[PDB]
Order: sequence, then structure tokens, then C-alpha cells
Amino acid sequence: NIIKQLEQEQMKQDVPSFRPGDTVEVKVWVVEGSKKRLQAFEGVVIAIRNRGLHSAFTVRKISNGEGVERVFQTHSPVVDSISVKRRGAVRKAKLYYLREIKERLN
Amino acid sequence: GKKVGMTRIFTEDGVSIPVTVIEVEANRVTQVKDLANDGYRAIQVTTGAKKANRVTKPEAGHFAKAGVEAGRGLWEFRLAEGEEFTVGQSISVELFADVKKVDVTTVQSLDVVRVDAERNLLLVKGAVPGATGSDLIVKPAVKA
Amino acid sequence: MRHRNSSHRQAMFRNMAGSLVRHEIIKTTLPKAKELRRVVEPLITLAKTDSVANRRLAFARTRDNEIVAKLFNELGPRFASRAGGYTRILKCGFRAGDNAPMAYIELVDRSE
RNA sequence: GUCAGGUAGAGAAUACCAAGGCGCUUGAGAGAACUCGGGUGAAGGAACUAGGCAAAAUGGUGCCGUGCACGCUGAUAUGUAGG
RNA sequence: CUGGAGAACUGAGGGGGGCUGCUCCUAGUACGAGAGGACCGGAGUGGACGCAUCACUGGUGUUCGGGUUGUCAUGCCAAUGGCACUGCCCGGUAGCUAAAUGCGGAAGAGAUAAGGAAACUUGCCCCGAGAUGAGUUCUCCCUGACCCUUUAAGGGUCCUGAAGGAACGUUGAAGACGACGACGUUGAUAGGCCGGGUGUGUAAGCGCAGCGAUGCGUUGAGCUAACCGGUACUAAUGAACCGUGAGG
Repeated sequence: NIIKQLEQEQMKQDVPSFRPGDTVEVKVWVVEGSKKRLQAFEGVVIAIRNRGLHSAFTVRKISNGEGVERVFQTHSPVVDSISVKRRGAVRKAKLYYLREIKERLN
Repeated sequence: GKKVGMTRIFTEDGVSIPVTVIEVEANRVTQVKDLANDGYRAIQVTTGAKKANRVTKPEAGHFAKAGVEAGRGLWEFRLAEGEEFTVGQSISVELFADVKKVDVTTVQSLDVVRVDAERNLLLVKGAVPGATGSDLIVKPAVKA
Repeated sequence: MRHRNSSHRQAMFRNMAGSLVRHEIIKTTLPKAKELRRVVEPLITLAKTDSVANRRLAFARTRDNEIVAKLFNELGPRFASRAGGYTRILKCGFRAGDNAPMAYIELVDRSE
């Protein structure tokens, strides 16, 4: 209860609802010397770890030649906004098999 | 104090600091040692509470002598000839506000992140020995 | 560092749990009786509420139609008002064969 | 040396059953200070050694590539070439 | 300056330790006839070794959950369970492990040698009274009778069982030699019954269409061990044993 009370105010309630296998765009702050820039990352969510303040999700992006995986901390200040583009119709909690999708229309 | 789990805090700039969160009730003095009797300067302090039926009266009489309520365990720290304390005095966590490095028992030179008195809570950057619910002793860093 | 094989252990508790329900009391070694509780009461708690799914799951455990019939009919209502602690263990000396601590484990019933 | 059923399978291998034959002539609790033997466990996959030995990987065939098909077919045909 | 217990301190002595390299400010400075260009101190950034070590980053997890091949039992089909290495493959919420994260070596003081240095003796961290000036400081409990009597730490009989601790039972993440952390009925430590979160990602049953193999509604639902937040109507209960009664 001490831990929970400490993290409730640190957590943010503006977290959008997304599911594994969804196409997600996430904006992340970037520091270059003395300037703050907003970087846009496009990818598909392949894993979500729910632990409250420590909740995180993995996004895989197919870059020019090879894929890139990126683990974001949902409640970190670095991430500003998260938007969902497609509602992937998968039936697995962790989509690790994409290393080596339908659309839900709901 | 008592160790109560572990968590992390996110700063405005973005970096996240893993913090050990220690709950520290008001520490109330029970005995004061001096050169005349004990040959050294130290204060004996207690914390927490103990069941009346379980606390043996040899300690209860010792606690009652100082007007102190029976706590769990006893610890004492040596003085630096620059401070004075009186029997029965209550010590809270605000004393750590002015110090940035603390020693947790020993893991030494740990940054202090936040201190508050309304909730009797102290925060330390890093990990400290022992599992949750264990007893810890926090003192200012000696290696200045 | 802890801060029978699995199959044999699971089968034994399944059999012993069924025998306990059928007879309301059984004589067994004290360690077995203590470990049997963590398998026995959960069955009675499920039997407190009756449903098609619960009946099927209760059958999947103990794999016996007689026990399921025994449950959900009188063990359910007889323990509806009781919140846990449906079992009682009485130590009864040691087994003469190998000096094993023996104890009767019996459901809190049979007050006739 | 002979007699050795059903399903799956190329087979006399192996797994799962009926009939028949049995629990092998010390047991009940507690967990590993790693003496022994398997499966799994990040990889610059040789940073070990005289020797990548023993393991692991591997094996097949609804086959046109010197990669593809693979467990089920409303229907073609409520069983197609045919003994 | 030897009565019988439960704690907090003083720390002699002994053991593990005195990491390394680079850049920036000091500074186009000192030395040298120019160029080249400091050393030390301070600050910051890597790697190696050791203690602590999980809120966050990975892997593993023979109990729960999802999917499935060959065969069999439960008088049946559907729906399950057991066996074939955990049947094989893909994950995860507690406990155990590091790549990551975090801390420690440096500075100060008395005594150096050579001609006032990273070595010795310290400061920092862990342990410490079977270290005999013989239990410091603080606290709790105790003021009970007759004979023999060579009349003195002698023996015998009767009465008493405190403080505190141990055993048995519910727990043992201190790593199985276990007297150890707490709690044991003014009682939530463990084994259950609920609620919440995470993981699994569309179960059983019913209904419409195709009258098949799937998918949708029912339903982000069902289930979920060692853990989080509550509740004693179950069980740790009530008698002993051990240790004494004013201290040369």
C-alpha cells in the first residue's frame, strides 16, 4: 500500500487502450544539445507488459533492410502521445513469431 | 527505518531513477550515554510498537523509565560532539533534508531523492541490503 | 533453496481426495493430511455454487462421477454458511509399521 | 525353436489398448552443502582443448528447385482410373 | 570489586582493501634558442574485481491457462483427463540469476626512506569479550520453617516454582549441525473462502447464416498455485519439565 500510494500520482491516466498486434504511432521527445524535438515512431505492437507504473510495450518496425524493436515505458515522460492506426486481429498475447496481419473491423 | 519494496521515479527531463523507498516512523530516544557513566557519547533510540503481552517487563521498565512507549528493538549511534539530545526526544526524517549522501546498513554513498514528514517516508537512489520489511539504519555518508 | 514425482503426487492426492469425500474421514500420515487440504477445500468451495461449468470442472478433478454427485448435493449446502476450514486434522499416534505420524482428517460434519 | 489380435506406420521398430500375467520382499515427512545422469536457457557460436570427440542440430516426400506441397475437402464424385 | 535473566554500547587485536587509462578548465602556461608542448590538484566519461542487488530492462519456471498429433479408459458422440523426456513448440505475474542499473578505491592527520610519493602503521566497509582490571551504563523479579550439631561455604527433612528461556504446534528467501525474525485466542505467520491487478487471448452451454471445415453474438470473457488488499463460524487451547527464594 505504501508503494501503490506512491505510484498513483506518478502514473498518467491519459494512456490509450491498445492491444498486441495493433499498428501504433508513438511520439517520443528527443534532446539534441539544447533543443527538444518530437520524433514519430511507426510500428506494430508485439508485446505488452502490464505492471502498473512499470507497464511497457514492445514495437517492431520494419526499417530499410532489417527490423528494429523498441521497448517503450508507457508511463515515462519521454513518450508524449500514442495513436492506433490498425486494429490487428491476432489471438496471441506476445507476437514474437514475427521476428523470423488481419484487421478486426469491430 | 523499515524497507518497503522498491520503485522508480521519472524526472521532468525524462531520465528515470530507480529508488529504494524506506518508511521511517518517528524515532524516539530512550537513553543517553555520556563520559561519566559509559565512557562515550551516544543516544539509544527505538521505533515501532510491540504487543504489551509479548514485551517482557525488564524492557518495559526500561522503557517506562524514559517515558518511552515500548517499541521493537533498540539501536544507538555515536555523537560528534556537535549536537545534544534529551531522553524521550522524538526524531523524524526531516534531518536528512540537508544531506545528499546517506549510508544504509553497509552500502554507502547513496543519493537521497525525496524526504517528507507528513508520511514519514525517505527515498534512496539504488538498492539496499535485505528483503522487504527488514530493519535498516540510515546515517549520513562518512566519505565526504 | 526453498525460500514422489509430479504425476504420482497429483494422482495420489486425486485418489485420496475422492476417498475423503466418499467416507468423510480417513487415516493417513500427518504430512499427507496437511498437503491434502490444499487440494480438498478448494473442491468444496467450488461446490458451494452449482453450475454446468462448475460441475464439469469439478469432474475434471477427481475424475469420478460419484464424488461429483456427492458434491453439489449435500457438501455444498452443508458448508454454504462456512467460510473455509471445512477440514479437521486429529493426530492419532504413530504407525506401527514404520513409526510414521498418523492423523485422522475429517470434514466438519457428522454431528448426529 | 514355433504359435504373437485391433488402430497408427513401408516393415518384424515405437507408443497407446482387450484377454492373460503383475506392483518386482524396507516406509512415512522435510530439501537439495552439487558426488551422478536428461530436457530447456542471451551469443562477437570456438573466448576451452592435441582432436568443435561424446551431446545438440539433423531425420522426411499431395517434389521441377540442381524452392513448393504436408493436420481437415459443401463440391468435382452424397467413392475417380479398376480387381 | 563471582546472586539468577532479557537488550543497547566502548573496540585492543586479527582478516578482506590503498584499480587503471583518456579528455576538458587551470593554459598558447613551466623548461628550452623555436616549433611541438606540461606535471600535479579538481571535475567528467569507459572497462575489469568484490559487497548490496528486482520499481524498470532479458532469460528460465516438471503445478494454472491457450493450441494440437497417434492411441486408450471413464456403458456413448460433443465437451475432458492420463501416457508417450515437461508429447512437441510459442509466453508470463512471485522466489532464484546479470549484460543493465547503483555504490565503494580518491581527499585529510602523526611517524617515511632515498635525495616530503600509489608500499608499512590509519580514516571508510564487514566481524569481534573462551581481550579474564572478570560483566561497565540502563531496566525487570526475590525478605520461606523445625532437629542433629565435633558449631562450621557440613549433612538430612518440610514448604515454595518469580523474572526470563527452552520443548510441542502453526511459520522457516538465515541457504539444512538449527539453541535462529515475529505472531501462538484482547489471536491474520501459514493452509482456505472474496475483491483488485497481471498472464493466458475468445472456454462450457445456447442461438442465426452456410446445413461441412471456420468465424461472429453470447463474452476482453472463463480460469489462475507460492504473492497484494480484508475477514478467525477451522485448527496453534487449558495442566508439566528446566531454571529459585537476599548474594565468600
